[PDB]
Amino acid sequence: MADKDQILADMADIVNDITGVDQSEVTFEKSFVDDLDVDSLSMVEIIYACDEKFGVEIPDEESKNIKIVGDAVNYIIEHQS
Repeated sequence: MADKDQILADMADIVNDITGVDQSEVTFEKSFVDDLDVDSLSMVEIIYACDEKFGVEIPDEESKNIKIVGDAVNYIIEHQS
């Protein structure tokens, strides 16, 4: 049971696992791309980890929407429970 805050703890891991961005560095206000250095591959890999780790399949529509933690994480918690 991971809440949106937990999505950042869990995402902190994935993020630190793919981009290596810090658990501390994954706040609710960091742009994935600009602040969490998330390139298309970073988000693609994250989307993969997210789809498996959280059961959250981010379609191209979501992946492009997911540019900041607020969108990414809110989406992850959207399907998380």
